Amino acid sequence: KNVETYKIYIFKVLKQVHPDIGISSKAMGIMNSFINDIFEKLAQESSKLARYNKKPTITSREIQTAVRLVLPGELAKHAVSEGTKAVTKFTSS
Amino acid sequence: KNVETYKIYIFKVLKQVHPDIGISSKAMGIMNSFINDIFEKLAQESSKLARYNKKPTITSREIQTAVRLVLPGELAKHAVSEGTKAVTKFTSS
Amino acid sequence: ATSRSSKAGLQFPVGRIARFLKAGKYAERVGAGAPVYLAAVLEYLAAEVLELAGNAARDNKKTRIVPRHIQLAVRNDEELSKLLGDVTIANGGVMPNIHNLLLP
Amino acid sequence: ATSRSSKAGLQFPVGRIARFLKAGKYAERVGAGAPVYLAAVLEYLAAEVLELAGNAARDNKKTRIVPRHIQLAVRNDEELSKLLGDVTIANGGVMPNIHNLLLP
Amino acid sequence: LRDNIQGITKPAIRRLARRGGVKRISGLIYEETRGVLKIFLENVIRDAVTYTEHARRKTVTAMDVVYALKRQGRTLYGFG
Amino acid sequence: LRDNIQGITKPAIRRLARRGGVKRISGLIYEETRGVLKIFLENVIRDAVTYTEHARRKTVTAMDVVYALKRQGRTLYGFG
Amino acid sequence: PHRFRPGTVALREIRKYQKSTELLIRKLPFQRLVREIAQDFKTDLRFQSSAVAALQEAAEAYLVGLFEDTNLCAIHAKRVTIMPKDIQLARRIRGE
Amino acid sequence: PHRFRPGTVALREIRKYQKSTELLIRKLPFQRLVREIAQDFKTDLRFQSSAVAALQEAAEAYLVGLFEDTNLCAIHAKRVTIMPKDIQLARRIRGE
DNA sequence: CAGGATGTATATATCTGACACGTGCCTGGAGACTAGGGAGTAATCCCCTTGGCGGTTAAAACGCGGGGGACAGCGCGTACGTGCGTTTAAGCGGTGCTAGAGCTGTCTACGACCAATTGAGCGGCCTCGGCACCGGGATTCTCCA
DNA sequence: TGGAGAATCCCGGTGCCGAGGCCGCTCAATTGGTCGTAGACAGCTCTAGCACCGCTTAAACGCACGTACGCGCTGTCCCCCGCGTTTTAACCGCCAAGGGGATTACTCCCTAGTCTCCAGGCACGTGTCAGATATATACATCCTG
Repeated sequence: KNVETYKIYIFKVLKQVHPDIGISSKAMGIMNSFINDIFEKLAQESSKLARYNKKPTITSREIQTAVRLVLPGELAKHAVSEGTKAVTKFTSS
Repeated sequence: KNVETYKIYIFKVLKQVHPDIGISSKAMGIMNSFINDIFEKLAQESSKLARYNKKPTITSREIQTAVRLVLPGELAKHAVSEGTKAVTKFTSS
Repeated sequence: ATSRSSKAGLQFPVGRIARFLKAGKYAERVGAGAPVYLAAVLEYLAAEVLELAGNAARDNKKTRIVPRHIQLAVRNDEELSKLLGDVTIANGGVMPNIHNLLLP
Repeated sequence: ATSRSSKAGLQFPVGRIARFLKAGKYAERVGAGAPVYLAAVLEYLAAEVLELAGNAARDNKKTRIVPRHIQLAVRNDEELSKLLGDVTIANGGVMPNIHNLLLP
Repeated sequence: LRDNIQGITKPAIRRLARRGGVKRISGLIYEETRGVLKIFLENVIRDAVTYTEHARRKTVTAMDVVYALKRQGRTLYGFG
Repeated sequence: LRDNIQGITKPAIRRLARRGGVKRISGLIYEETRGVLKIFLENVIRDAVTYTEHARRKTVTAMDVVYALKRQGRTLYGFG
Repeated sequence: PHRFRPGTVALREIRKYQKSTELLIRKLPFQRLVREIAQDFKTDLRFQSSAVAALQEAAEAYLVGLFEDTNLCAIHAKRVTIMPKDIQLARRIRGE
Repeated sequence: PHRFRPGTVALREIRKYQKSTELLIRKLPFQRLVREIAQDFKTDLRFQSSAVAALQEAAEAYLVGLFEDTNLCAIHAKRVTIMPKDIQLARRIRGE
């Protein structure tokens, strides 16, 4: 069965940030599991947030508030900035 | 708005176990919120268990395994016994 | 129309708990026995906590259970204190405990 | 047919993340902008962790990132340490830290 | 509002210590306790304000504080 | 299987302490560490066996152990 | 005049305060402090009374637990007087 | 014969083992111990090798953290030798 | 021991505001019932987990001096408890004020969803290249001196 | 400092198996309609949060003082570290069985979905009562004495 993973995109980000640095498959798996864990955390936070306000839909606002609840400090601020920039780019074209 | 709570059933259980002992409204609120918290914990444990096995159904087995995961030790054993007894009584009658 | 609670011999509201299980959208489908099992577990836990709280109230020579007695009941039993380790009870106070080396 | 990730300028799979959001049954409806925002946040976190790990590998004077470098990067950064305080990284080792009173 | 951390006076910290079983207290304990209390309150209030802002409200509800405390593993009963 | 707790030898405990920054080790540290290790392993294995039994399996997989560790707030990477 | 030996009134206070469930911090100073702290996150906020009460209850419970751990650390060091190093050690072990 | 002063080899081992990522407990004894423990919960169980490896990794990490906290507790008491009371205090503060 | 205060309990009225109990009604439960989907079950196979085994090495065991750290005892001075007026700011009840949570229509954007469609991604092979390791040299620590 | 004595580092070959690429191929992401839906958006309304003020008192608070605890020191001894020598058990390679868990059909049954009753549970009206609460009143209790 096809096991879907973020390896290609993690490699793309690495080559975008470190052009000449490679990565071992062990670190690949560690990074993939870290991404999965963060995804799960943010998704459950957004779902609980929706349940609290009785909203049946998950919007970018729920994701933003879950980011602010889960990520700490300057990390959360920068993540919110990139998320807002990407959403603006998406809905602008 | 009608707000559902376990006050009547908690009072019934108290009168079943302590016939002559009363209870204050603060204790009712505390007990009700304790029941709500335990219910929530067991429900999320059952939902995670269902997601792990790709089963879209929550059966009594999921509740039993959530009980064993959440409640500790002899408390969990007693809870499992009472749950099985109640399920058997419901099914056979 | 006999209620499911009385059918299973439970004081807790099997019907209400089934409705809550459906409303939370924990899964697409819920079994017929899941609300009964969950109601039984909840009733057992409530009975245990109320039993210890009533005993604590009796040892205090009061008839009426108050949050102080519930806090005492929670911290007296090992199992519930393990389950409720990270929990603070409103108006519960603390267990009276003075270290041996602090005594005169 | 341009991909949503390319439209939003993200490396991460906006479409795959949208599918993951729907399949997880987190909510009955999922907004259009939620997968894009989530993909951007995931890309930012991955870029941060990979940057710190690459820097740690460079200080180690190796050209490949290994779990030891990831552990060092995690334990060097403050907010990442707060986010990953309770995590254990396979083959990560420990931060070299010897207390002052133990020194001769 | 300014300098309200000094509102946690020495007798209040001494009573909090007595409830905790403490027999003697040093001088700098009061300042250390004020610092740690400020840290804890900052964390909890940050989470509560985030919850309030998400709901598009301007009044911090008790349920927001309960959720914020729950997120830190400090479940509080009696305010549900 | 019997008495395999003694398989955690004194050199193993000493190496674990050295990795942790310990300079000197008392005699009873080895027995205390064996006891605490038994407690930790008992908890984790209990949760893992519960997860295995739920899935109607008889082989404890690595994913069961990962879930059991995650339930205690000790999430482990590299075994996903 | 009659003077009790040091520690007698301390033990009396320990026995007294562990028996009561009252709040030990004055309500108005804590309310003002909470408002001052919340002013840094979002301006012009209003607080429900039950919210401030819950905050005070949680803060007092947390401080009581912290002082229990501090007393344990002080007893460990063969001392009865608690010191800032004890609080720092307790917080470090708790992971704060 | 040449003899290093007591303690020197201790810091040498400290520096060496904090630099490596290898496993410090032998694999077979830990596997036997895990099987013996699991025998009490459900009989006739089989273990994947990755499951035992994950258990060993988690146990070693937990023990390393516990020994770090134990060293902090021992240093707090103006000692360098860690003692069972230090482990007991560390576990008590952690809530275990 | 022992007397003299000293809070600390130890009874005792007492009243009051905090709760068990009516009340009505409507919004949950119970029943009926059906179609489709999930789950149990039955087979089935191959791969992974166990078990054995033998050689053989490096780690664990096993004494064992020796040094260095725990640790009990010991002065000592200071900082913390403890009385003691004093003042001040929290409490508290009442009152005005206002702003914003909550609720209620309403409709328009906005998302599910499915049937083609197609493009990217995942598994199964090639391949070569960073890196682990391993002797020897260089360096560096570290005890002794 | 300085020399031995061992420890750490480091470089050069040398081997090497694991990343990086690549290639069929399949699935999943994109598109394209299409229509319930839901959530924002005004509008409103009442209520709770705020603002304030008088006043009083009891808690904070500054200070003087007495005391007992931290704490460094001072031997002192014992028991943990370092270090050889056995010895043994972990390890590792491998192979044969075996069994068990996914997996694939496959049938059937059970739960949602809905609708029609129907019923019990839930916010104000009663009424009343155990519990706080001063108030004397013993009861330990503890520092002197």
